[PDB]
Amino acid sequence: LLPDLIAGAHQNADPVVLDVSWISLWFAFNRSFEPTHRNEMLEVAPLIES
Amino acid sequence: IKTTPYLEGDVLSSDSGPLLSVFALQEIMQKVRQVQAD
Amino acid sequence: AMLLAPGDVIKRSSEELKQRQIQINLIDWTGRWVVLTEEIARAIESKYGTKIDVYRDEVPAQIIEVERSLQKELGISREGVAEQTERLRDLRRKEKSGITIEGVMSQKKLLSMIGGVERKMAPIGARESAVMLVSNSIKDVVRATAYFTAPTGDPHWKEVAREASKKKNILAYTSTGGDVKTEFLHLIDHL
Amino acid sequence: AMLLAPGDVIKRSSEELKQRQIQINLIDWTGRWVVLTEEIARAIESKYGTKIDVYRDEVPAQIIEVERSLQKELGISREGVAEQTERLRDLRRKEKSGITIEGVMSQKKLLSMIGGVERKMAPIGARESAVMLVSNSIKDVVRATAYFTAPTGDPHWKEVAREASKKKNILAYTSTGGDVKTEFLHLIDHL
Repeated sequence: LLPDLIAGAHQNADPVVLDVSWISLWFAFNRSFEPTHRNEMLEVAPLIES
Repeated sequence: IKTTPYLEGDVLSSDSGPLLSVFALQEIMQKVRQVQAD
Repeated sequence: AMLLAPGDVIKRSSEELKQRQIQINLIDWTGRWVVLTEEIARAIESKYGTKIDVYRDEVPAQIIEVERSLQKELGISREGVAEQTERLRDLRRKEKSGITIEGVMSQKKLLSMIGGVERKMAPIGARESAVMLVSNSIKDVVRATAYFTAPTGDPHWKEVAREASKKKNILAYTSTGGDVKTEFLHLIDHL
Repeated sequence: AMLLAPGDVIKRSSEELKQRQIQINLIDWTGRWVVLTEEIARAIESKYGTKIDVYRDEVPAQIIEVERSLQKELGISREGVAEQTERLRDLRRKEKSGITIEGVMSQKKLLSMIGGVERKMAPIGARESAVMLVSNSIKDVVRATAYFTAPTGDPHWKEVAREASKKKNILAYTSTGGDVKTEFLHLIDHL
């Protein structure tokens, strides 16, 4: 990915870009993330994968 | 466990809001919709 | 640095806002004394920043008679004292040819009577505060960079709060305890 | 440096002990004048260490009127004199609209009237005396390092003397002639 990004011409992979604001960086630096709940479908991943 | 209060216009609130699994899909779909907006 | 606040807060703190030179934009919703001569009034206005009127033979009024002590304190020239006492003699003759005069002669009496408090001894900056305008209008909601909220309410404050929270990058401050005016003044000082 | 003494001795010398800043622990066995303004009282208290009250329109009382001579002696500013004479004018008007005032104007009159004696001109040490406490309690007999005796008696002094003489290393002083208070003061000075 990184050499592809440096080159500029994407190949076999395409990232997606999300857009944020200036104050969001400061507010993210102060707010943590606490995993209160796990994903409900985490138990049944192999079946849907297959 | 509850989040620290955040300001809703002029009133404080602490509701968790939508699940992170649901918020992500909406953002990705909105970006894609912006791709074929033209 | 433009701030939005409830109208009652600015209504209650208009005096402090004027003293700190921030211009006020607000939308509503529903005897003095005079100096004998213009020179003394000009000198006292220069010293304390207090506007003073001049006696012009209008009506029976109350006259302030600056005394030798304040004459020396204010650095008044000899000609000023001479013209003051000449006007005093004229008043004596006028009231003898048949108005109250007070000979204030302490600094504290003059301060507690009328005028603004004396100046503190700190270095003088280019500007007192970093903020220019605090307003309560929806016409300049895009003008603002931050806003302040309080449990007090205005008939137009809810719509303004909604229209200001929609800004992508805006600073938000809220007061929950203590005195609203003190918190607002501290914020306007530190902002 | 803690001393034990008969209760009557400390009772008679409490004034000197307070003046020399030794704290007193004792067990028993069975119109003033005011200054026109707070600034003059504060200045005189700073100069002489004498607490002075302030006149507050209470009752017909006796007023001290500091005069130009003491105004110059105490280094009082012009504003202090101005406010003093303003309050004087207010008192004149009050008693004319139908209290005794004294214009003390010599230093010795003020000293002999009220207040503490002026200060001597010696270098100021860190502490006036090397002793901290003189007491008459059995509760702190182990606290003491020395004790003083006199022919005078207390109902509890015999037991305290017995309990203090039992100390292995304690300094003992006794007075037999002259004045008890003078001997005690000389001891407390030289100890």
